[PDB]
Amino acid sequence: ALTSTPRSQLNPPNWPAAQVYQENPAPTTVLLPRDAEAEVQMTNSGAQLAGG
Amino acid sequence: QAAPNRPNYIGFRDNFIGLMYYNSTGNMGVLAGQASQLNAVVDLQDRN
Repeated sequence: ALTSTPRSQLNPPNWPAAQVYQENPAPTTVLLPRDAEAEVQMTNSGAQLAGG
Repeated sequence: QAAPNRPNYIGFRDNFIGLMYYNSTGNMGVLAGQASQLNAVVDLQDRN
């Protein structure tokens, strides 16, 4: 009575989308390495960017 | 009669010229951080 969500029928056949353990993960912040605008401008200028 | 044979010494090129694959794009080397294997040495056929 302190660990069971009040049900209407034991072993209910379809646990709804609210009383079941959804997992929220923290938003995945990615550090986009590069700015394509500057890379394209530099490569057009004649440079030949190459490396990590 | 008979003679000597012409002499030919046969030794490795100066500064070992040619032992490593320079200026050849096919067998070019690489030097990149252990991650992001993006090459960092890009060779051509014009810079000799």
